[PDB]
Amino acid sequence: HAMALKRIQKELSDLQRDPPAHCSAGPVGDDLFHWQATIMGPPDSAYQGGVFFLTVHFPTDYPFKPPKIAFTTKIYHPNINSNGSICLDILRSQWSPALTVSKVLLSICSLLCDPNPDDPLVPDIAQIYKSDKEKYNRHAREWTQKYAM
Amino acid sequence: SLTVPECAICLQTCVHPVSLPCKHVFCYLCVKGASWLGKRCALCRQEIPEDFLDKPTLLSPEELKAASRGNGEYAWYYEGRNGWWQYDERTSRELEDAFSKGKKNTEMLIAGFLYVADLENMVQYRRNEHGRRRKIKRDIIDIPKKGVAGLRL
Ligand SMILES: Nc1ncnc2c1ncn2[C@@H]1O[C@H](COP(=O)(O)O)[C@@H](O)[C@H]1O[C@H]1O[C@H](COP(=O)(O)O)[C@@H](O)[C@H]1O
Ligand SMILES: [Zn+2]
Ligand SMILES: [Zn+2]
Repeated sequence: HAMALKRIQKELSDLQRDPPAHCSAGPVGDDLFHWQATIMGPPDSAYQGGVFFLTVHFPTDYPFKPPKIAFTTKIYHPNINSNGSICLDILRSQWSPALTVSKVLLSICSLLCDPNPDDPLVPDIAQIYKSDKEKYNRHAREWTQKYAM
Repeated sequence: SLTVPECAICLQTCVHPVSLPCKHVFCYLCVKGASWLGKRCALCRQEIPEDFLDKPTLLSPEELKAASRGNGEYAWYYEGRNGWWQYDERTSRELEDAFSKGKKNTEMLIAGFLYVADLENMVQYRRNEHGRRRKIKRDIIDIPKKGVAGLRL
């Protein structure tokens, strides 16, 4: 699967050279198809000061399909559930080979700052986001302290 | 754009950029490599014509003619049926680098597979299967040739 491998190697080199703000990523040992990533909760987000660990797995026909990216750290968020699944259009049908893991990571950081309650992976949380934002922020900060600090 | 477009498959500047009917542009060899997997346009999923690899629409045909006379003094070639094909300019730079440093060999990604260029014996072959073999040489630009990287001239 040499097309994928070389594409992934190129992304890695570019990422580690100019890493996206708030983010770190790298392969698991010598295996370029499995990466780990880390997001430090953006300043001014309700997740600030939180350390979030993610997994990235590349498909054998990358970049024609998106990487599979999941949270391993518990987080209170309408677009991210208890399995760590991330509800984001560019990880589904809006994937494009013009995108990179670096860009996906920044989009995930952007989702932490501004959740999308109209794509409600966790309905109960999405409803609170829409009806009581102060309560939402309180809960998101509480979970950041509990599970991500 | 004054600059050569970037290829969304390999993320590099396009080499021998070809234009699909949907008007997306990719390296010719990235399109060829993706054809082994039966892919449509990587960007919009629209069909790639059945005969596209044999009759591609080049983004700049004039620039192919220039490539086949462009690197001044020397070029790299691989064996075809009854003639030589010139290597694409990006692989040629890798070969030249390795050769100039005295490397015994180097690896190259070519249309979806890894090839070894064996610079001691001047042969290239698919790394997975050593039977797919083509002689290579480093000669002047002004020789007769079949084309560049599978593109006819
Ligand atoms: N260095 C290379 N540059 C571009 N394509 C290559 C190269 N090496 C292999 N391929 C392509 O990879 C495929 C398998 O080659 P194999 O079995 O050796 O690994 C072939 O399509 C190779 O393309 C060539 O052969 C084609 C026919 O030309 P005739 O033999 O009729 O002169 C022509 O497109 C030409 O460019
Ligand atoms: Zn390309
Ligand atoms: Zn297209």
